Amino acid sequence: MLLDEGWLAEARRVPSPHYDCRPDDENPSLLVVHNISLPPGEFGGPWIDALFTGTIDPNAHPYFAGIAHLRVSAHCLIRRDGEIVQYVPFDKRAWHAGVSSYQGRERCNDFSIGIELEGTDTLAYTDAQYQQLAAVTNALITRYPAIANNMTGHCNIAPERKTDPGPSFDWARFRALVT
Ligand SMILES: C[C@H](N)C(=O)N[C@H](CCC(=O)N[C@@H](CCC[C@@H](N)C(=O)O)C(=O)O)C(=O)O
Ligand SMILES: CC(=O)N[C@H]1[C@@H]2OC[C@@H](O2)[C@@H](O)[C@@H]1O[C@@H](C)C(=O)O
Ligand SMILES: [Zn+2]
Repeated sequence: MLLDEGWLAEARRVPSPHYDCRPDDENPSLLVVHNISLPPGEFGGPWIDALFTGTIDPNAHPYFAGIAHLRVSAHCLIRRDGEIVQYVPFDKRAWHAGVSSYQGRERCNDFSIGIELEGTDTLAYTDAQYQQLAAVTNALITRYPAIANNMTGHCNIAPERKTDPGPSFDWARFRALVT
């Protein structure tokens, strides 16, 4: 698949107010794999889109009140059925990493692209998600060659704060699909 001005040519575009500029409009060089599910352990809601666009109803589930105060986003979500949703163009800074460090460099939001897999640390991701994650990643690598050398989990850049994408994320299968 192709990239069009920072947007996946093939994705549902859900443009989020939750983004700003990368410092000096630097090119991203790191892919951070995440997972997300809202409410925890459940799939298919509107809640992920709502969280990443700042419109979530704090009252729709006991879990939501707590994260309503957050200001977060990711570049893309890949749903259980493989559907790709993009909230932030890749050249812009999404708010997905939080306090983090990679190879000595902090504030990974600055130089990373965040892709969220709908799922949990302990449940297998779907065949569609691996296929689609790979297609997106291959596209990103074409545009930003350094990503080929720099793919990581949120848990690796924020250890003992974050666990996503967890043991369930099969790095071997994923890497085999990439470039
Ligand atoms: C969606 C993502 N996976 C997420 O929820 N994780 C959050 C990611 C949170 C995150 O990036 N905050 C940013 C800033 C948040 C908003 C701020 N720029 C603004 O203008 O309002 C940071 O620390 O620079 C986590 O790890 O704490
Ligand atoms: C424990 C945690 O920090 N919060 C979960 C929760 O679910 C939605 C929102 O709040 C998201 O920030 C999140 O994280 C994970 C798994 C992630 O960063 O991918
Ligand atoms: Zn994460």
